Amino acid sequence: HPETLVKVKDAEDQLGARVGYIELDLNSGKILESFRPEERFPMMSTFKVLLCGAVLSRVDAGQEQLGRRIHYSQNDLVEYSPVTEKHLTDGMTVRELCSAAITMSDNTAANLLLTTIGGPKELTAFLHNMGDHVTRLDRWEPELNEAIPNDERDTTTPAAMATTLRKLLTGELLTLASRQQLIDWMEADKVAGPLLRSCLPAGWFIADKSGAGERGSRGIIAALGPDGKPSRIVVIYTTGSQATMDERNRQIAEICASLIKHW
Repeated sequence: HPETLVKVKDAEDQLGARVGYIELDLNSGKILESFRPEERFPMMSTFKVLLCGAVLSRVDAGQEQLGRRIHYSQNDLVEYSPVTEKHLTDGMTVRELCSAAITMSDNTAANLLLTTIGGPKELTAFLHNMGDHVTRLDRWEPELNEAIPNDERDTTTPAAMATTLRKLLTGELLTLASRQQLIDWMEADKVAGPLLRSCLPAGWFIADKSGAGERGSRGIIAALGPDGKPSRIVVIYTTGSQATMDERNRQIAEICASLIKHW
């Protein structure tokens, strides 16, 4: 809807930064709205959904098991590890690591998962072989959140991300069991409260994954819809601003308000 684009334009003016926006119909796959669809933005934590999608792909092929237990040590813990820092002794299963990586955005969990698939290169290789020749991951946590201007490392485009996410959640790649698991994790998101979820009316379905980083970086991907059922994928990115966390969240609030209003 045009008014939603106005909210995005208002956001660019008041934040002093670029904003990426894609509105994608989950049923048909037709884009309903776009803003800077072919420009690159830092993925930040949003890649973690893609990461666990690759892991689940290995689960389907029998190359990985969700119940497989992994142990690690103190020297594996990086910044922000709210879940993994509490299981140094008992370790964690692969299923728990993806749960921690998506719902709590655990960084160490993300790194351990990247080890299971063979690093950022293999995640990129996975995305390449499923049709996404655009999205790329180059570094580990937390260096991937650097968000240096004009740096293409660890970046996606709003169009590439939205189409890729659709293939994971409602495509032919994963099994029905794996598709359901991935969107179950996203629905249990704990760290995206004051964003899209804050805008939604009662009874709405939402499965999302937020993002934040350096140099006014912020992002979010989501699969949502009214009547307790997902009907649309929304991708929002922004970078380069010097605005605080609160104002960046407020712009997403304003954009979301128009999105739901003109649903």
